[PDB]
Amino acid sequence: RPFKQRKSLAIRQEEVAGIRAKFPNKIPVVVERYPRETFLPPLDKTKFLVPQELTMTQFLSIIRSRMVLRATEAFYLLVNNKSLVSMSATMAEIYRDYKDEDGFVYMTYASQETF
Repeated sequence: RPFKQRKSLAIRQEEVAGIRAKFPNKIPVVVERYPRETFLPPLDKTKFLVPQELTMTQFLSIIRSRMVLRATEAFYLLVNNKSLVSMSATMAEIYRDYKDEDGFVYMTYASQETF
């Protein structure tokens, strides 16, 4: 039920190819709730097409705005569910350094997580 389970690699790469053509100024991000989260609500969508200049800090607020319940609680946003990245980085910086082989960049949100 993670996105990478629901769609094959070739299907995901084809989706990014169309996104890159139609939305060339945007960064394609897949944001998913950490599968073990008990507090924060799910979002009402998975794919965000965000400006290149938007910061991680700003993006947090966009993700919060898409939660099905308006929870104000802090949460972490983990790139590949494993990299805590600079919160002043832009979405183009994060895409350049952390995009998946499929062409999306993946982030998981959690209110707590142990590695």
